[PDB]
Amino acid sequence: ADCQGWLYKKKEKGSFLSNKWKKFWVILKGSSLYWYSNQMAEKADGFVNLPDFTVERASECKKKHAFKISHPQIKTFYFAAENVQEMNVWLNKLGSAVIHQ
Repeated sequence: ADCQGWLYKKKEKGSFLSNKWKKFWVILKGSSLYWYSNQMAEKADGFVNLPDFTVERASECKKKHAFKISHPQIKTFYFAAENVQEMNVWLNKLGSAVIHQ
C-alpha cells in the first residue's frame, strides 16, 4: 500500500453543513482507492480508479480537514482526516495517483 489510514466519508447527497460522516479504513494502492468498514474486512465497501480525477481541499465542508476527489463520468467524493498532518499525506499521495501516461 502507498498510503493507509482512517478517513471520514460524507454520505452521498448529504449537506456540506453536516458533521455526521461515517469513518472507514482507507487504502491507496497504485491508482486505485479502497474503503473498508474496519481493518479486518476482507472485502471493501467501495473503490474508485483514480486516473483523470481531480484532488482539492474542501473548505466548503463544515467537517474539518476535508478534501474532494471528482470525475465527470463517475462521481464526486468528500473525505476528511483527523488532523492537518494526515490530510497533507493524503493530498501528497492522491495528487500523484491521478497522473498517468
